[PDB]
Amino acid sequence: QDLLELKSVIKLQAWWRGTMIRR
Amino acid sequence: QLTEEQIAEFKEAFSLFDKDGDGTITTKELGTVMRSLGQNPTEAELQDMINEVDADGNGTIDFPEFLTMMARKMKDTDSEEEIREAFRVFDKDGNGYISAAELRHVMTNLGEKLTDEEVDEMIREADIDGDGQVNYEEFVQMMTA
Ligand SMILES: [Ca+2]
Ligand SMILES: [Ca+2]
Ligand SMILES: [Ca+2]
Ligand SMILES: [Ca+2]
Repeated sequence: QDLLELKSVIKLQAWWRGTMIRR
Repeated sequence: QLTEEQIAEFKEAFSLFDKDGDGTITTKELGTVMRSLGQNPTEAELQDMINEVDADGNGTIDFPEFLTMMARKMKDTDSEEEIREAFRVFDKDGNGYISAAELRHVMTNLGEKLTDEEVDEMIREADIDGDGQVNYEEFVQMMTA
């Protein structure tokens, strides 16, 4: 178990943050 | 190097995002996953997220693209605020420790149907001090390149 399933969903946060635009 | 089992792990993860199982992740499916983790992205942000990793520019993410960007992302460590935010998604009661039940809860919300044995296996791998839970420090290590 390398937790890559769990790690993939956690990576979403930073992935999303990098695209955010303030309303 | 990337192993066969790691590939299967990523394939499992791809299936988590690919709700209809048509082999591609759309903005709609990505938004669906994010909201189930308690995040509220806009349409524009979802488009930008996919554009970043959509190598053939067709508007969706297939498995090769998913595998490519995820393997790359694992080689990086995200900021403390980004990691702390992810930790709070799991640590619902906010006591500073991710339990098996809290991990069960998130995985269920994601539509995944794990056994108690499968969840305990996940906790065990992330656990470092051996207390049967995942604290922030261990969570950070897990997400560290
Ligand atoms: Ca799909
Ligand atoms: Ca594509
Ligand atoms: Ca907790
Ligand atoms: Ca621990």
